Amino acid sequence: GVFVSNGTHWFVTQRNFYEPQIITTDNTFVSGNCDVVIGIVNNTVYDPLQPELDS
Amino acid sequence: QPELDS
Amino acid sequence: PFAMQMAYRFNGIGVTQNVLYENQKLIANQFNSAIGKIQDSLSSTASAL
Ligand SMILES: *[C@@H]1O[C@H](CO)[C@@H](O[C@@H]2O[C@H](CO)[C@@H](O)[C@H](O)[C@H]2NC(C)=O)[C@H](O)[C@H]1NC(C)=O
Ligand SMILES: *[C@@H]1O[C@H](CO)[C@@H](O[C@@H]2O[C@H](CO)[C@@H](O)[C@H](O)[C@H]2NC(C)=O)[C@H](O)[C@H]1NC(C)=O
Ligand SMILES: *[C@@H]1O[C@H](CO)[C@@H](O)[C@H](O)[C@H]1NC(C)=O
Repeated sequence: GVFVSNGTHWFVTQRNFYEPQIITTDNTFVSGNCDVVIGIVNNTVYDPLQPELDS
Repeated sequence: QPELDS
Repeated sequence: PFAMQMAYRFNGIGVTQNVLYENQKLIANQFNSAIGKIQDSLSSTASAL
């Protein structure tokens, strides 16, 4: 989908219907570093594994 | 692989 | 935006969308030269119509 913003917070939705979600490492993939994309944005990418799993 | 270590 | 539309159009042919964002100026240069070559090879007497 696309990344959107309601003014303060950043979400990810599908392209044909509004349905925002929290940006994790299961909605995204990673390729490269932040000095070649024209228009990049600082945010936090949540991890769905570390805060629930310790033991 | 290593990141379940506490 | 136009670059996001072109990045979504690279997904239709089976190329991931980081290939556009990492090569954006090269792609824009190739497009701007191909339009000029169309204009050149039409402006001369090559009667393709
Ligand atoms: C943008 O989205 C965030 C995320 O939902 C909104 O933050 C929530 O605001 C409500 C107030 O009605 C709170 O009850 C929630 O606890 C907030 N959530 C978080 C995670 O902080 C925010 O209000 C939205 N902004 C606008 C302008 O709509
Ligand atoms: C996005 O985050 C990066 C990482 O912190 C920011 O880069 C830093 O910017 C400050 C201020 O310009 C510099 O003093 C640091 O040296 C930069 N560090 C690195 C590693 O680049 C960047 O400025 C942020 N961009 C925005 C718009 O907030
Ligand atoms: C987007 O356009 C605004 C003006 O409309 C400009 O200030 C800004 O730099 C542009 N964004 C980028 C990434 O160049």
